Amino acid sequence: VVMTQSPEFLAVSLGERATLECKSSHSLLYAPYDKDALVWYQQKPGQPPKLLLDWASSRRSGVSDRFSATSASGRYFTLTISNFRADDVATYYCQQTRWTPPTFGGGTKVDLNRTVAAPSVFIFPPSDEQLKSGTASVVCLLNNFYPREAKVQWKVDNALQSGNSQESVTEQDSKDSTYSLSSTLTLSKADYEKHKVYACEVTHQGLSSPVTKSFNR
Amino acid sequence: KEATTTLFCASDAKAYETEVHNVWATHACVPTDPQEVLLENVTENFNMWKNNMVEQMQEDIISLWDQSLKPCVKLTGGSVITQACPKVSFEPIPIHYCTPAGFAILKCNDRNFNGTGPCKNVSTVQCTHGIKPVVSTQLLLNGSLAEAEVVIRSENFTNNAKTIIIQLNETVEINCTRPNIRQAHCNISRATWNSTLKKIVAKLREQFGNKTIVFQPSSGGDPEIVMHSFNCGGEFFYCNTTQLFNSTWNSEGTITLPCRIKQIINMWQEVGKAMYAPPIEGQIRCSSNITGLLLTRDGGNNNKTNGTEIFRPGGGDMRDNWRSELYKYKVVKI
Amino acid sequence: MKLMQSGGVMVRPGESATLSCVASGFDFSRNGFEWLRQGPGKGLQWLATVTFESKTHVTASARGRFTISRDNSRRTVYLQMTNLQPDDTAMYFCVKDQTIFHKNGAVDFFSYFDLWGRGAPVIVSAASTKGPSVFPLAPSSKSTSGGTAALGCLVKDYFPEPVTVSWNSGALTSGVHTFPAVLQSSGLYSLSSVVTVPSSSLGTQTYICNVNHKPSNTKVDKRVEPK
Ligand SMILES: *[C@@H]1O[C@H](CO)[C@@H](O)[C@H](O)[C@H]1NC(C)=O
Ligand SMILES: *[C@@H]1O[C@H](CO)[C@@H](O)[C@H](O)[C@H]1NC(C)=O
Ligand SMILES: *[C@@H]1O[C@H](CO)[C@@H](O)[C@H](O)[C@H]1NC(C)=O
Ligand SMILES: *[C@@H]1O[C@H](CO)[C@@H](O)[C@H](O)[C@H]1NC(C)=O
Ligand SMILES: *[C@@H]1O[C@H](CO)[C@@H](O)[C@H](O)[C@H]1NC(C)=O
Ligand SMILES: *[C@@H]1O[C@H](CO)[C@@H](O)[C@H](O)[C@H]1NC(C)=O
Ligand SMILES: *[C@@H]1O[C@H](CO)[C@@H](O)[C@H](O)[C@H]1NC(C)=O
Ligand SMILES: *[C@@H]1O[C@H](CO)[C@@H](O)[C@H](O)[C@H]1NC(C)=O
Repeated sequence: VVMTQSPEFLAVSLGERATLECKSSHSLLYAPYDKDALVWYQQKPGQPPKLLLDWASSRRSGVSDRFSATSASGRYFTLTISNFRADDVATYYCQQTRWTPPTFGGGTKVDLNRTVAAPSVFIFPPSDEQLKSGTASVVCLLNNFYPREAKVQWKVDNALQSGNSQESVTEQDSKDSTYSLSSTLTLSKADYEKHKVYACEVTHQGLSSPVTKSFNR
Repeated sequence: KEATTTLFCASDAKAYETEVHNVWATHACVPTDPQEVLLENVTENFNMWKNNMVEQMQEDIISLWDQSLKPCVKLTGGSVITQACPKVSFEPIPIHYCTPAGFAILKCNDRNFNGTGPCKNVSTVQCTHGIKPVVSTQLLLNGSLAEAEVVIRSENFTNNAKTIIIQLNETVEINCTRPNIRQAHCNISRATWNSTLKKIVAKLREQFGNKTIVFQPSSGGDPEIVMHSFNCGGEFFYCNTTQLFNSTWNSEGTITLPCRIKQIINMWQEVGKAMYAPPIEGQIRCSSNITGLLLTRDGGNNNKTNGTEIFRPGGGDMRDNWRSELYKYKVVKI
Repeated sequence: MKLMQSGGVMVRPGESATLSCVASGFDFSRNGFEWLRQGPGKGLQWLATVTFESKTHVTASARGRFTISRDNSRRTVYLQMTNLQPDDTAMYFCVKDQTIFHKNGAVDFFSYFDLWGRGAPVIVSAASTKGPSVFPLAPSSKSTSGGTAALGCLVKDYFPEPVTVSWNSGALTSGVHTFPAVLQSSGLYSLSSVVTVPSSSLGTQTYICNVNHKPSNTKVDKRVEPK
């Protein structure tokens, strides 16, 4: 039994309404209760998920009335968050519990909409002490941008690199609602020494065209 | 026309017989007779689940018990009563239900008729067959066998909350004895029981899909529905039926069931609890025909592709006991 | 109503581990419990159920490798994992499902979870416990934009998680972002912590990163200066 959610990421403004979609491959109608056996969870980072609603449309006790949900045909489900606020930023999972095994929606990440913000971009050469170690890490920082879609491309002596990079992303900042991102290119000293120009090229909807920070060494 | 009226009962009660069904029937019931008329080319819809005859029998047996089996103490709706609670002679007798002037009982003679929907082989009768008002859970005792094939009946099979009433077509004898104190036991054929289960599994597969069928014991409620409970000689027997209902169906010897005679019981007549006196002394024994069963089916999440149905002994509402005998009849106004 | 979990666990590939969960504040006798698995950058997956009758189901991808069980006298639920593999590295949740009892004796079962344990990390790896190496991310011309400078620490090659990073012994928090760790090709973890500061403060403010890796009982202080 396949559960599909959409979208994967959802930005909502500070008083508006979130509309999350969940699609079941099969009917989750449980005939004897005349209820759809579908459930909605909230999960914040670091916490176990919290059960918001059961049998598709029924709030759990304690759950804010700003939360509600909908079912059609026993297959299509909508979760709604009115008056979206800071403490609603989370991953929401739907779960079918009509058939065995129970299966999970895959999640929708809801964050706060906000004016677009271009990243500040910074590049850091490997430290020499690290080079003593035989390894070189070059770090690219995209500091405080919005939304959380950006592309980092590493280029060395302008030849595009692949597979020699890793990245990570902060959660949305609780005060100004931006993100930060770090991309790291890691090489053997041999490999570092084979090349001259190291450049990090960044694409983001806040920039008019890609921005390049680079160094020679 | 379909109709609700006040049916009266008929029986072979004896005025010089102190047994409590006899005494009760002597005042409540006319002496038993029989006339049966076949109604040609008539087809009539039945619904055993909405049959006021069941409610009437219920009222009568409640009254019979209330006069006959006095608990020493009764607690209902938070109110307590205490009273004399003498031992009695107790052996159910057949009771017939009959229509007064202006009304007729229609009877469905279709083979393996499930109790609802259209019947094409219909007769009228003055009275029902003789029904022993046996009070029990899980197992139906001393009833009538189906003539042709094993039958299962439910008000709605898709609703697992509705009890499934099984009518066997060959009886299974169960012998229950408390020897020469609250401990007793029942014996039954391992092989006979397995054959019976096999025929039930077949009829259930016809109903739900040849899904794997499993039997498991009662689990969760009152001792009355967790155990097989019944009355023998005035004593309330509670028999552990785990061995009967532990089975998986995919592709020899005696069974001995441990029982306890209980003094403190949950009542079937009404919500409350009742205490009767301790067992009489001496051997207490009943040999009964299991002629039917009451089952419930587990529900909730199951595999879509290969569903397996889990069944447990059920019962509790004695109305289902009466319908298990009353399913072929309805009352109509002429 | 509480489920108190027991973990977490660290373990070499192929070894076995056990997780427990202890229930209080309701009736253990009449409830079933289950174990759920969450992958890093994941992702929720059901693993095993034990019903109130001690009937057990396990997912087929883990059948004959994981085992669920139950001790009613101590109100405890268990997950035995066998032949653990680096894939199996995740957060494990104890959860209470739904068991519905009817008047006539029928029982409905529903596998959704009003009650969650705290979660217990199980990490499977051939890496030995190792404290991090700390390298400076020095600022420069190409690390400063206008009035803001960026500096940091690269915390590389440690195992297992977690590391804690502070700045100036905790005195500096504004503008620090310590990024989530990434699992490296080595089976070791790596992350960076950066902070933006006024560019004018570079010569005149001391900036020191404090790294604590409790699993190796390791503390490191790395002072970051331009160059
Ligand atoms: C049988 O039960 C199902 C489940 O409650 C219900 O949806 C259906 O309407 C019922 N059928 C009839 C004829 O009442
Ligand atoms: C009960 O079984 C006996 C044989 O042991 C039989 O004579 C009697 O007719 C049966 N009663 C029923 C099936 O109601
Ligand atoms: C009883 O019914 C079963 C079908 O459920 C059938 O196979 C069997 O022959 C019947 N036995 C008698 C004695 O009627
Ligand atoms: C009994 O059988 C008839 C024959 O088709 C069917 O229409 C009816 O639904 C059945 N009764 C029940 C309660 O399922
Ligand atoms: C049951 O009782 C009858 C006599 O009433 C006896 O012939 C039979 O062997 C008994 N069977 C068992 C299993 O006790
Ligand atoms: C019935 O007997 C079985 C087997 O010993 C046992 O597991 C069960 O607890 C018994 N039932 C009750 C209600 O004690
Ligand atoms: C359930 O049945 C199996 C075999 O059918 C048996 O080994 C087990 O003891 C039974 N459980 C009981 C009698 O409680
Ligand atoms: C069933 O009938 C037999 C004989 O007809 C009787 O001895 C036995 O006590 C009856 N069982 C019940 C529970 O009334």
